[PDB]
Amino acid sequence: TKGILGRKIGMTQVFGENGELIPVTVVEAKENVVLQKKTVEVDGYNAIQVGFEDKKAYKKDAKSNKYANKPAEGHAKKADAAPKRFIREFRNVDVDAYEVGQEVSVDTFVAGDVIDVTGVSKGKGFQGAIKRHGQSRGPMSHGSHFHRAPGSVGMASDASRVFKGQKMPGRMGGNTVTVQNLEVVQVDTENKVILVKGNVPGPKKGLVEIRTSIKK
Amino acid sequence: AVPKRRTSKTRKNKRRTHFKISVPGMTECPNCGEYKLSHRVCKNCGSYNGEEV
Amino acid sequence: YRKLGRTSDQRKAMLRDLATSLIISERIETTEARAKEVRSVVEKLITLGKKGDLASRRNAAKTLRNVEILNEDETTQTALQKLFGEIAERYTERQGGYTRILKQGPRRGDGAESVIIELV
Amino acid sequence: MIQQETRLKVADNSGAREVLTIKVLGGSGRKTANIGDVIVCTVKNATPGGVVKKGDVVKAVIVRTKSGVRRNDGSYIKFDENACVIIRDDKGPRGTRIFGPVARELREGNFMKIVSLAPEVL
Amino acid sequence: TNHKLIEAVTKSQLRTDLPSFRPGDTLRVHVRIIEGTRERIQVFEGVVIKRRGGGVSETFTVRKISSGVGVERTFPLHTPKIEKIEVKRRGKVRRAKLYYLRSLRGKAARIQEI
RNA sequence: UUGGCACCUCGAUGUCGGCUCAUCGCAUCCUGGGGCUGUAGUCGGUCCCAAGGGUUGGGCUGUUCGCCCAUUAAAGCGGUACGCGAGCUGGGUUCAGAACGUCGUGAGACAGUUCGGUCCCUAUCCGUCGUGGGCGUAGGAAAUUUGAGAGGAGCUGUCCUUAGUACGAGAGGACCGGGAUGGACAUACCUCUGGUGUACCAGUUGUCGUGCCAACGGCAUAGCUGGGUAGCUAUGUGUGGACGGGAUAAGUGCUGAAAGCAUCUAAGCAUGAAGCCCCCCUCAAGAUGAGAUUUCCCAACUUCGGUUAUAAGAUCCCUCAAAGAUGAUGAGGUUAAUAGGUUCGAGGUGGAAGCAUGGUGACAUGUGGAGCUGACGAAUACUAAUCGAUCGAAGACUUAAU
Ligand SMILES: [Mg+2]
Ligand SMILES: [Mg+2]
Ligand SMILES: [Mg+2]
Ligand SMILES: [Mg+2]
Ligand SMILES: [Mg+2]
Ligand SMILES: [Mg+2]
Ligand SMILES: [Mg+2]
Ligand SMILES: [Mg+2]
Ligand SMILES: [Mg+2]
Ligand SMILES: [Mg+2]
Ligand SMILES: [Mg+2]
Ligand SMILES: [Mg+2]
Ligand SMILES: [Mg+2]
Ligand SMILES: [Zn+2]
Repeated sequence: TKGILGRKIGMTQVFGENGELIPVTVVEAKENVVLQKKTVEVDGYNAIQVGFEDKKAYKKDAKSNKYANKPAEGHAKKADAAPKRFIREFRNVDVDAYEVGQEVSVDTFVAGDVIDVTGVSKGKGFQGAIKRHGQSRGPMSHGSHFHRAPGSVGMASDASRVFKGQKMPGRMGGNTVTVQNLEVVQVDTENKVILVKGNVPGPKKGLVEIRTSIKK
Repeated sequence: AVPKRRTSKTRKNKRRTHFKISVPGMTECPNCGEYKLSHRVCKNCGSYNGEEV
Repeated sequence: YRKLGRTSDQRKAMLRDLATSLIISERIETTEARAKEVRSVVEKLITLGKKGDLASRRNAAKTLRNVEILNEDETTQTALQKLFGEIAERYTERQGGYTRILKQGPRRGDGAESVIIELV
Repeated sequence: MIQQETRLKVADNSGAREVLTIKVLGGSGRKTANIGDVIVCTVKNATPGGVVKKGDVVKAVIVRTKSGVRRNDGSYIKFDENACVIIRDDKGPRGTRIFGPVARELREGNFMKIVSLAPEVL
Repeated sequence: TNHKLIEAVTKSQLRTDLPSFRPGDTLRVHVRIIEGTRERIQVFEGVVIKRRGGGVSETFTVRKISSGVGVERTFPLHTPKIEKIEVKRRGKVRRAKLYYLRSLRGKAARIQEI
């Protein structure tokens, strides 16, 4: 079981051995370091905490997340590492295989590895029931005054209320999503890029977490 | 459509908890010492960033 | 880009009027949103002036309004001529940043953020 | 993308000229058919003296579509028209001649006789 | 350019053996076709009606009339499936996309050689 | 269901069907597990367990029904004010017009028919879907988290092989097991195929301007037309319901007496479903039971009660977008690439203007893949993120241990 953190760059295509067009997503997974190792003894569970992407060192009057705060700088320093923008825990990996301050390389994954990619999906803002919940529209003509409305939200005196889980307009997207059983097409060590077959959630520049597929 | 019951003074006033205006984001102008809006030209002396506007 | 609460034709027309006015006066008081849009339009006009070629003059003529500026000498110069003369000459050695916006604060009528946009 | 009520030209000498799609076979709620899919159809226009008559309910295989098909290599083939061939239960054509080009996807479907008869397989 | 990482990873995919062509040109595309076990080259000859995209994602569309039926083949430019491309003729056209040809036939559909 | 009764409602509880959105029961339509069979096999019949998921499109009719066409694994039956009109429709029915048949002397009338015929409402409360602020969580903070709980998902076809084997006179033709590939559905995403693309490029009509020519601008749906970037998108591209574990149902037993036999049950011990609890995905410590880990901050005053601004930190304000109704979130704020500009590209368009040349001319060709170009890549402090201000600890008691 392996895990790495990367940023989504975009999509492209690669030609397979038989000349099949393979839709791919380019992920850059440079600057991964094991910040901390969590153990059952101390934390009650085993995990490695990986910090990805170096951030600038602490300064006195930092006004942004670009510069590490004193708490963050200390945590990273314990691992003898530079402060990191993104930090995530991998429970799947074996703690013994890793040492604190160790670099996690893209070469950990190899071509043909089946992986699960986790990321936050693209935000869509306030969205109606048709787009958010894939509901059918009402008639567009024939006297209709019902087009993009959600429909009846209940029954009558029996229940005299709307049940929890009724599908209504609200904020859509910006949700954690895991796409399972994706494949590593290629690993570029020089550019620190992993090529994942298919597409993964979130905008370009978004954080992606790549893990060995849970289902095998 | 219409209110079934009148709103009590208590309920109305609870609703008005967040109905308020904040103090303007103002700082003392360095040149004249009168308060000015931050990132705005000082109206009193007509100076911004140590230069007359 | 900003819609500025106008339709496409109205938006384009107002931006031409604003750009020409800024070129003539060299400083104008307007709303922040309009100023933020106009800075792009004017600077692209300055770019054309700095190139100075006939094609650039014709490209600038598409945007600039036909107005007459009365000089102290009493000579009359069109906005296009001022752009391709004095304004272009001033900013020859400067690369971008031909305008600045200074916030003035809200106005009484609608609370709109008044700003001054000026060349330099 | 052929659906219910789609009219297709018939690319054969079976005696049917135009058919209308009664059904797309291959599952409940199945909406569309493309090249290689079998459809149930009624004959709307028939050439006189042909074997197949107007108003006959028959089965046909789709040979060309405007939608076209995408191949695994990322290549596409699209046709100017939507065409079908009236077929027997064995998948053999009712008519003796196939008219116009057919997609190679018919070979996958095991419509070998049609593929053989077709002037060009692309 | 495009994102530099995308260009770096897909640079190997690009083919440098391909000839230069424009929409309106007549191309003889030699396509590697597998029928059962057997593999052979089948030539599709037609006018290029469209070229779009960039890098490894670039595609082109060739149009031919077969037995009175228009057929369009869209190909990825850098697909290994194309053995070779030959430019038979260079055509005079006034636009990048020749969609108007789809509704034309015979003399109306003719394109003048450069 | 048709009724009976007349108990809430006549200072109004809108009524058929459809549409939208569902939700529940199981007397189960399909799929899963069984028993018996007048069960050879393949198919069936009947009964038991089982509600996890699934349960199509048309013709006719206002229809509900129902019949029919074509499918499907199946086209389940019921409740929810015959669910749902402050969500929609308004064809039927149930106003005023008119007509037919019929009845009436007549005015008129008819669960007979025919044609036509106004569906209002800015959401207060609960409820529901989203999204913030306060305080708490015995110091003040930054990150990473455990998961009590809760939600989601849960469906199936066909084909190949085992095997023309079992079975069977033949016809026909298994199980069990192993593969492959679909339908429907869900979800993420725009590389591809397409859609849109009102500050992209080009062609073109009428008319009015920039004095005229040339070149341009206004108006005509964006005047119209052909393309089209980013973004947003489906019909496009990936992925999923896998493999399993534990306990069970109807069942099937092993051992076994009461009851010397027998007996699956009483003691004891196994096996056994798409179902149950997990496994998978998502939320989640206001889980007031407020959890854990790592790191940061740690002083003076004092009436000795405690206070104080400051620390770490975080905001105001400002430049913004991957975020967004607003908040919020995230990228930045000069010790700076946050945006604009500028410069260089990608993609798009398709050959600018000017000049020259050929033609009587409309035009053509060359200069020259030209010129132009929103959102995309990179670089560059030229412009703007100024100067500032505000908030924010000093850690209660008891007991035990050390
Ligand atoms: Mg609909
Ligand atoms: Mg409407
Ligand atoms: Mg009584
Ligand atoms: Mg009342
Ligand atoms: Mg039962
Ligand atoms: Mg009802
Ligand atoms: Mg109602
Ligand atoms: Mg009516
Ligand atoms: Mg009556
Ligand atoms: Mg794109
Ligand atoms: Mg005009
Ligand atoms: Mg003219
Ligand atoms: Mg007018
Ligand atoms: Zn001042």
